[PDB]
Amino acid sequence: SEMTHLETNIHSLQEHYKVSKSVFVPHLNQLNSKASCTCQALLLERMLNIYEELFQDMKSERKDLDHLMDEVKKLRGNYKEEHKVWKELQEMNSVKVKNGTIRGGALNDFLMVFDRASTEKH
Amino acid sequence: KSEMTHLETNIHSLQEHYKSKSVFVPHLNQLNSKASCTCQALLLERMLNIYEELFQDMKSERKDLDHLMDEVKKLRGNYKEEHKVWKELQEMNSVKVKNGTIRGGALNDFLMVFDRASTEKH
Repeated sequence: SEMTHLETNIHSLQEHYKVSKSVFVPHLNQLNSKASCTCQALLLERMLNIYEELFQDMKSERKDLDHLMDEVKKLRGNYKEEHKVWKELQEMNSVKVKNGTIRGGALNDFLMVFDRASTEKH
Repeated sequence: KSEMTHLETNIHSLQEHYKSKSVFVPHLNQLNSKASCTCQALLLERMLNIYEELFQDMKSERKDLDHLMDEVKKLRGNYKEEHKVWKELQEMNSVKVKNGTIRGGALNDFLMVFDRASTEKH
């Protein structure tokens, strides 16, 4: 009922900013495959990523550092999906908001994004 | 079995070479409070944040844009925890790997991080 109002705003907006491109639907298309991924695990995955870079930075500047980086690499083998989510977040966060194609793609995809985001929270 | 022992030895001998502070334990201290947070919701929260910025950037360059930003703000009301996780990820991911205090803090915090990251996947 609110949805009709939103449909009207998107249409009239696309008329003034002249089928379509898509920017967020490709992210929505990979969302169910992420049903398992938790935020706790994504925070832990960031920390392991930082330890790999740290252990590497220390190395260039040792049986210790070597065994630690090896166990971190082994363990991050278990956090491949968490890592992908993070690269997806970074990818979305990178996007040029002031670009026509992204504007267009974004307007096309708004109601899909808004609908899925509403469902998420009941 | 004697594997965590191995890791303890590597960190100790490494801290001997690099002569506590804490950088990641404060993030571990807020991990259980994130038990609810899913990756699906964190991806959707990124999208809603970018729609708000987009609608704003379009404004400076309208009943339409205003009603849309209002519905996005209303819905992001439901995603405050998701937003905080994202800011936490960004903040952690920024931290200066080539700094002594962070090096020291990071070595102090490694086994706690590694233990919690191991039990996440068992």
